[PDB]
Amino acid sequence: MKAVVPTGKIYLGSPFYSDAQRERAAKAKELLAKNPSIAHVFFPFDDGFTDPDEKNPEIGGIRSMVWRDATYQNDLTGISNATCGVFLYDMDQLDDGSAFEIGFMRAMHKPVILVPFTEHPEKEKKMNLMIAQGVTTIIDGNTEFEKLADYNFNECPSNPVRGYGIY
Amino acid sequence: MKAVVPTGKIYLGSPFYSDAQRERAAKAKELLAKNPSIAHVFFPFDDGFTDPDEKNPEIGGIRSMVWRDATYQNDLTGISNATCGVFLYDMDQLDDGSAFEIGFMRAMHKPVILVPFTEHPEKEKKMNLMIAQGVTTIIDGNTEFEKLADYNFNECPSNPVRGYGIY
Amino acid sequence: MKAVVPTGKIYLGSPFYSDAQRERAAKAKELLAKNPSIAHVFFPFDDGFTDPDEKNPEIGGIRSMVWRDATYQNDLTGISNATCGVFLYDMDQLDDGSAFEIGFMRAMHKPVILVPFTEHPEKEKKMNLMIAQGVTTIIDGNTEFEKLADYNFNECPSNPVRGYGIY
Amino acid sequence: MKAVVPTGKIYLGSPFYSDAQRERAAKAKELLAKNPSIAHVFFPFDGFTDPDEKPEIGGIRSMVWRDATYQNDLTGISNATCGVFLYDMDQLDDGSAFEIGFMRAMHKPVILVPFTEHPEKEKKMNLMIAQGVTTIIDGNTEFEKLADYNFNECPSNPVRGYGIY
Amino acid sequence: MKAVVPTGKIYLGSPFYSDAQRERAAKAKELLAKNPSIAHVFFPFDDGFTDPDEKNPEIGGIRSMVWRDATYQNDLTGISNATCGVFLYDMDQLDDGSAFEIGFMRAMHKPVILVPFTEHPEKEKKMNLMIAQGVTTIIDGNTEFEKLADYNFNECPSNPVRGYGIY
Amino acid sequence: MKAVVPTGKIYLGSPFYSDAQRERAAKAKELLAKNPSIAHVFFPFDGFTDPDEKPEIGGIRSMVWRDATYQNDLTGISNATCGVFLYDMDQLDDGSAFEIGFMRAMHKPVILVPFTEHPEKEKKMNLMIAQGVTTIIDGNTEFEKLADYNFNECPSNPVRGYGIY
Ligand SMILES: Nc1ncnc2c1ncn2[C@H]1C[C@H](O)[C@@H](CO)O1
Ligand SMILES: Nc1ncnc2c1ncn2[C@H]1C[C@H](O)[C@@H](CO)O1
Ligand SMILES: Nc1ncnc2c1ncn2[C@H]1C[C@H](O)[C@@H](CO)O1
Ligand SMILES: Nc1ncnc2c1ncn2[C@H]1C[C@H](O)[C@@H](CO)O1
Ligand SMILES: Nc1ncnc2c1ncn2[C@H]1C[C@H](O)[C@@H](CO)O1
Ligand SMILES: Nc1ncnc2c1ncn2[C@H]1C[C@H](O)[C@@H](CO)O1
Repeated sequence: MKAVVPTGKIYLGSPFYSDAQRERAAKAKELLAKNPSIAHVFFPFDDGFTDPDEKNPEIGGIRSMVWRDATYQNDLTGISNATCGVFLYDMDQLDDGSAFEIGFMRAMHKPVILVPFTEHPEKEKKMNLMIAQGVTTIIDGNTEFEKLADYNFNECPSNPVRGYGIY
Repeated sequence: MKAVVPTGKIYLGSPFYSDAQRERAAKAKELLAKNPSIAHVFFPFDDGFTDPDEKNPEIGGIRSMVWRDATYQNDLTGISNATCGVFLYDMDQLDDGSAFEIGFMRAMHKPVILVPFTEHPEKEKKMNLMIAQGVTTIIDGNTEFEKLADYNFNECPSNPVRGYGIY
Repeated sequence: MKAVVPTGKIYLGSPFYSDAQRERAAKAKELLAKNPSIAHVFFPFDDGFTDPDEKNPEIGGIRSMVWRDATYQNDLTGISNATCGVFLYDMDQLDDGSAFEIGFMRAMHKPVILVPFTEHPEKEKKMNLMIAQGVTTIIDGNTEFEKLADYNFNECPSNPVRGYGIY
Repeated sequence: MKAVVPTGKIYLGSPFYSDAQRERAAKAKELLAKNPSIAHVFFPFDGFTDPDEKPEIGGIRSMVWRDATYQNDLTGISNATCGVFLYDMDQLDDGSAFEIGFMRAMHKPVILVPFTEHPEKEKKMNLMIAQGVTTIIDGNTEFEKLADYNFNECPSNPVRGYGIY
Repeated sequence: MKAVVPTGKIYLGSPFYSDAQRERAAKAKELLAKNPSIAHVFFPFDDGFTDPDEKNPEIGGIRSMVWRDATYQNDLTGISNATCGVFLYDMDQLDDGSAFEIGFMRAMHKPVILVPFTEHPEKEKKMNLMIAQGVTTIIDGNTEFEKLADYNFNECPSNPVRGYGIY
Repeated sequence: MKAVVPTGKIYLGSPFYSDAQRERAAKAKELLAKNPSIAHVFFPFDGFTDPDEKPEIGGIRSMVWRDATYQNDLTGISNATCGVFLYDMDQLDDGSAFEIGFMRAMHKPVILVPFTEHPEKEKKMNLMIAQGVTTIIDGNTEFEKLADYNFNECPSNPVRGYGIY
């Protein structure tokens, strides 16, 4: 039913560093910030943990166990606090980090909104079975990205993946 | 202690095929609506999923796998987002769907408010052990229905089932 | 693939107040006993807890909180130790204890084998959505009871519920 | 990242026996009460009454009271988004430890707020508590950080500087 | 029912370093090794992880994050693999590590066997509510230590804590 | 610590598309088959048949087949005590990653067995995989360790030497 106050706590999962992926993330935030059902949105790449005991932090380099633990935990905490996950899923360059989080969230029985993106719309539509079945709601990033703004995150109505070939 | 904002998110479980069951649900919603500790209430039968590929869907009839998965997931999603469960539990015609849900919620360690209803208030009081022990708070539907309007859903104070024979 | 040793640990859930229910349980045990994939089977009604402080305990009567907690925990313990659930599910007199258990087990992501029994094989086939979608494998009790003797409990191959109307 | 509404739901776990512990809990509540990221705080000692219990604190309690009270706490843990533990380093509270392990098994964040009146002793911590806790806020030197900590996201802060037994 | 092969996988939780505590642990192993229902016993202090990148490992000293992570995980893994936990619980010098594991295991719905030990049998019998309620079976270390040898770990029958004052 | 009977129940997760992947899975099975600590190994590709599916691999599959097959895998994960993932570092398999995250959320141990045919590229790993996995066994240089690894206790071996993106 209608919520008395915003209840949606979003874990915004998404790959980063890549030009198009950052743009998607940025646009996702705007859209979500426009959603009245959202009480909070957590994006893993926003703020980060700084290990004072880490000389020259190499983004993409080895990285200390403390930073790794703290960063990984910040994400698990976001997943823990969240009521649902929204994943800007790159269908051209699959991100195992995001896939990991999708699996983790489904094991917690939390709803997962898949927002698939492809720069090759002409190519065959295929999806790993685990993603196609694990995801509870799909919102095409290429055609329905805007929906993230209207989607009722207080209840996260499901929408099973369909139309994708499965290997 | 006193909450700054309503935090109770209720998964209102209930059978919904008899007139009496739906009337209780209606009444439950009204009472819950008057509780200042509630941020949101989810009732499984309020919306529903529509499978476009499902021709002439009938209730009680063979449903498409897609509709089944979508609908079942909407309930698990409601359970996941909820902080507690409130079950309008029909003691005369046991509902296995509600029982399944109570079990699911308890496995998740979530408090479960049982609200038993019987059209035979004078008959023997017996309850299955799993329900009697599984529920954390009991509010008699026959004589205490109305406290749903005042119960503190921010903390869901416990009230063990007592006075029922166990078989 | 082929297991070096039986690994299937079955939580055999079942009502156990009618003669027909206990006869199915008896039969189920015998069949399960012949399955080489089974390492262990737990039946909730086999042993039992005795509360010394409980004077003249009667079945269906008011039981001590200690007995209730001990007995309920023995079942949750059985569910925890089990790799899968096998429910001799009475379709004529729905058992909420079994339903609660099926829900509990599924919340734990454990496979659940439903073995439906009805004294009216010719009547309508209807099942609650939560049970129909919650169970992972269905083995008709009326006509396929005996495959419990051969089912591979090391892997519990899935067999979705189909052919039942959903209400 | 900025919350539209406070979402932090705190389970304030803590021993409530010595006067010192009672004082810490009192302060914590006051401090948490000023944190704008908190929507609710649950303190287990703010109880259930067994109408059939003819009862002495520390005495034999009825199983009903025991069940109801234990559940009230698990319920608080279930509803909570994170745990804040006024952790007595001098008189170890196994109840609090239990709850910490419980919360972590649920993958929830745990903010450890240790207290020690014996600075003279080597700062040591059980491995399980050291690795289980996700954020540490020294109760003797950083107690006040509870009024500002962002419980909407519970930023991690691994335990360090503590010898592990 | 009777298991076809040993099914009990024990997570043997216990404090260490202390003279009496090591002795208890040593005796526990002997007793358990004599139990036909046990398939495996994991004791956290037996073998350990060696961090090649750890200069002079100080047992009780700071210790690297890698060692801490690996060691902590070895314990969580033992808890994960185990079907039940057996805790040699020191009532004189409370161990929060053990209490942590008890809470962790109960959250996973696994049975927990408490084996309390005290060197001051004359002192008041008291137990924290969380331990007294969380534990599913108590076997007095001081009087029934031997039972660990007969206890059926394939089913872990419960035995609620009683007789202990609760603060 | 010595098991009375093998208790290791392995969920052998892995892509099964390229011939190289098919070869690795084939070897892994053979290797695991010699490990005395293993009681059972589950390989998802060893399938369900939808009698109502009139079916092409890679094509649109019926929802029944999808559900049954996906569940067969979750069932394998549920029954498993640990996961062994023939992790293709060249062509990332999101299915395997999903399963790894799923298993860790269940607190189960995950043995990562990475494979790369491009040693020339900087050994890098997504943080989630690097921190999620509990034990790593290089598939290109330690593949054989699978026949000796003690799956009864799955000893930890944190991921190191991998740049984290
Ligand atoms: N370095 C990192 N800092 C924070 N979060 C990270 C990092 N690497 C992976 N993740 C998680 C969050 C994304 O949803 C997904 C990106 O692959 O997995
Ligand atoms: N057809 C259905 N649509 C939506 N929810 C349903 C359905 N059947 C069962 N349920 C769940 C929700 C109720 O709490 C309870 C009713 O038995 O179990
Ligand atoms: N009195 C009882 N003793 C032991 N187990 C019991 C009891 N009542 C319900 N159960 C559980 C086990 C069955 O699978 C199912 C029977 O309804 O729920
Ligand atoms: N008597 C009690 N009433 C309510 N909660 C209690 C009690 N004893 C222990 N606890 C729980 C809550 C604390 O966080 C911690 C205190 O040891 O464990
Ligand atoms: N240093 C350690 N190595 C291995 N396991 C450890 C360590 N410290 C605590 N534990 C866990 C296991 C015990 O059951 C309990 C002892 O407090 O908590
Ligand atoms: N078509 C399929 N049949 C069975 N299992 C499958 C399928 N696709 C993905 N999986 C799961 C199992 C693998 O570990 C991993 C392969 O990507 O994810």
